Amino acid sequence: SHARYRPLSLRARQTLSEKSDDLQYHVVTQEWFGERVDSFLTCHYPQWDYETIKRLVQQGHIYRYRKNGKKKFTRLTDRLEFDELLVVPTRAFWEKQLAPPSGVLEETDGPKFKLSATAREMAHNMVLFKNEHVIVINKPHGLPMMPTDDPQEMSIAAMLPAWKFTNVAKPVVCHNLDRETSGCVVLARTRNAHRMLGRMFVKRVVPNSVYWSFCVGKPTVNYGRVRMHFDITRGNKGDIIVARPSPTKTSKVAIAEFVVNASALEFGSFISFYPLTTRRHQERIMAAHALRCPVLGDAKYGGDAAFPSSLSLFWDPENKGLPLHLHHRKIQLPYKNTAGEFICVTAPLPTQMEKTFKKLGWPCEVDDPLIPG
Amino acid sequence: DPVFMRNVKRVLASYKESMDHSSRKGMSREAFVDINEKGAAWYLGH
Repeated sequence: SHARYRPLSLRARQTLSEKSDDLQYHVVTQEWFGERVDSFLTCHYPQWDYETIKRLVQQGHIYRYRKNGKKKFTRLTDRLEFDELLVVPTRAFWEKQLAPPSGVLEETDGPKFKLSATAREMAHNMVLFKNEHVIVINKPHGLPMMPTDDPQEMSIAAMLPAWKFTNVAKPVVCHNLDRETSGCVVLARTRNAHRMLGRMFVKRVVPNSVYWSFCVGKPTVNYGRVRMHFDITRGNKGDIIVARPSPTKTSKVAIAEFVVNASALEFGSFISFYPLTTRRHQERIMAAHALRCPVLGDAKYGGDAAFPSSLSLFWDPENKGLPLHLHHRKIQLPYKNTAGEFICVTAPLPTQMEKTFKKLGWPCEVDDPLIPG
Repeated sequence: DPVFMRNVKRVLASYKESMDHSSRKGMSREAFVDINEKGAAWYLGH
């Protein structure tokens, strides 16, 4: 259950490797003298994948001893020397407080979810961009990205087995969105593709995505930067988020560059957010409190203020159930097209956002030049 | 200048803005800001 693993520094990991006797010493005899390490290990462990062997050797869990009084860490391409030992951890070595790499232990799928015909049809409809390595879908409003506390609710994590068109394994979501946020979601089709794309969703210095939002009221500045420090504390049935202007040790920063594209006079504004971090409800909080303009329909931050009576001709401010006017518009990818530009996937505006734009007279489908291709 | 009325006129001429009413702010600070040992902070949640 992996519940017995503990955080270990390099010193503690080396000490545990020295203490634990759960090791096998393969003697390099004349028949295997001169072979490569990866070849030897692949011939001696048929149950291990090459990825598992590579991770073990490159992280140093498998090493070799040349009768010098010290352990020798090598690459997969190094040759074996005569009359040396190859030290490999056994199964019992990983039962202590030292977690192995992902390939060592064996996971069990167990249950397999069943998707209906209509579910698969809508999953295929939500596809925006498909590639040999990535699939960008258009997640709508109100659909959870992951199974919530109520297991009876549908989710993209449950619809995932519908996007394995020709692969054997289902894709893996690279980044999660809020239940109300709608827009482009990235799913890596390959394990290596996921490992390479995970780098793209950590805190960065240059933004690679856009968020189009309709906020209630126009801020005092057309463009600028927003920087807050969020501290998350566990509450009764929720999370208490404390926003600070100064950093704390238990806090994490949230940074985003905002630009007010168009707006009403002082009653509504259309704003493009370009984030550099990944914090919970980042755009909504930075709009409600930093810009002092709550997103239209954001009942969690500025509830009564998120349903203005100025748009009563268009949206009835009494139902308080209109979708959140925040949309993950455009996202850049590391893959290039035939023209030599990075592929930028764009999602069309939702029904409520298109309706608001048409009522205010703004063009809905416009390319955002601030994120190049 | 027997009575300090220049200061009265100066302080009365500066009435352009009231601290109780905001003209272009949809969100309020008096509903979310509170000072702690580290400084001021916004507390989001019921």
